[PDB]
Amino acid sequence: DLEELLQKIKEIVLKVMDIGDDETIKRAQKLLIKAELAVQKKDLKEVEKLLKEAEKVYKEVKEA
Ligand SMILES: N[C@]12C[C@H]3C[C@H](C[C@H](C3)C1)C2
Ligand SMILES: N[C@]12C[C@H]3C[C@H](C[C@H](C3)C1)C2
Repeated sequence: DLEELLQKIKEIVLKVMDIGDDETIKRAQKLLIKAELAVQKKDLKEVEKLLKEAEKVYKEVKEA
């Protein structure tokens, strides 16, 4: 499930790169790198948190 959550994070980062401004893109790219590190550490709770964070960042762009 670590890897699958990382996939969902990557999918959202792609959507942010498609519609977000460059500051939001940098925020999402840092989130992705953090998520890769958390996967490597097998820190499932952190990967779950970063997915919620990505969902929120994206929702806010999409709804602005
Ligand atoms: N302006 C930027 C373009 C691209 C995405 C992001 C980080 C780097 C590379 C600089 C913003
Ligand atoms: N692995 C990366 C994919 C993409 C380009 C670069 C910076 C970010 C976004 C993480 C390497």
